Amino acid sequence: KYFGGFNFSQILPDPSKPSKRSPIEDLLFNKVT
Amino acid sequence: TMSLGAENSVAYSNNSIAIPTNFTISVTTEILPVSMTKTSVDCTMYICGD
Repeated sequence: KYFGGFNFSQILPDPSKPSKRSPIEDLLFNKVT
Repeated sequence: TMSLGAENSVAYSNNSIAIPTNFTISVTTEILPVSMTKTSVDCTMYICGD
């Protein structure tokens, strides 16, 4: 995941979770009820 | 389980470019409504029939 130098780790789906979402999406599914 | 299509793995790299060689002119269609049936009802005959 060396995409030129930009870190897309917060928007790409994290594999270490059962929902296969991104860290930013995790905040969205927890904030909105 | 619903499938979202076949899986594709675009080979990304620092020195990999995909320039197309041929072209395919395609003609699609789109059906958009522009107007509906202009209706008009009579209050007297509908409510009070004869």
